[PDB]
Amino acid sequence: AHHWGYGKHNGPEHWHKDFPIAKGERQSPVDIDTHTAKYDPSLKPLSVSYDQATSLRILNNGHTFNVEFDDSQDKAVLKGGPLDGTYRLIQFHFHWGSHDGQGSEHTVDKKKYAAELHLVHWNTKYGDFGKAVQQPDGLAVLGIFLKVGSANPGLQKVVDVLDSIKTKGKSADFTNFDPRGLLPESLDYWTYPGSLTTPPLLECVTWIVLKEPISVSSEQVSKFRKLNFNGFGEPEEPMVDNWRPTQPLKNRQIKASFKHHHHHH
Ligand SMILES: [Zn+2]
Repeated sequence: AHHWGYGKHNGPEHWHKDFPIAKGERQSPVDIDTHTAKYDPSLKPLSVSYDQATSLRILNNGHTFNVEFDDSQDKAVLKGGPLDGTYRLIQFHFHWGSHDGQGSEHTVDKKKYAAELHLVHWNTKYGDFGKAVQQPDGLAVLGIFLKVGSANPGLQKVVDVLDSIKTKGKSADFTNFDPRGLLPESLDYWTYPGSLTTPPLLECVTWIVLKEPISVSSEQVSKFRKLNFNGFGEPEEPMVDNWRPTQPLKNRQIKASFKHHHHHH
């Protein structure tokens, strides 16, 4: 069984014992130092085509909630940017804090956001997600920060169903959710090679982290915190602070698709 979680006894500092790649050379998340994450003019615009996305289900898996998609065809796909080929959307999930001052996995010049959205996509050349996660170019994860402010209409359908999946293992039908409602205006981004941010921590991810956050109301993020890590019939453990701290960049380069205000050129 899995021991790992986010507590003091089983959290990120313990993960390397079962998953020694936790101390690897390409671990995520990372701090994005915007001065050293240089503009790369060879980076193409991202193509996020979600108009035909087909959501299926929403699930509390004991460490986040996932919205799952039908990935049997090239409907919802990510391409362009740093990517070679076509990556199919399989699910999205969030990381959030116990309070509005923390929650994101990536940081920008050490700044944390209240939450972070991960849209997970796999490379169609590999046939399915399980095959893709075994390869360095297998996954592309689009990371989007959530900044507390005005309520986000694009998030409300998700928040409204969370009361039906309060405990680990619970799921609910969740059709016709349009993930276009979770995208900011700008598709400017940073990109680097990294890992899954939960066990098994495989170094199979091209990370694409958007510059522009999307909004979330304080009330909306509070509803994330009403979920529980525990299963039905166990003492309640609120699902909060389900984020891994930032990991050493080591020899990697973060590239920017745009000129940041910290770049003279
Ligand atoms: Zn994640």
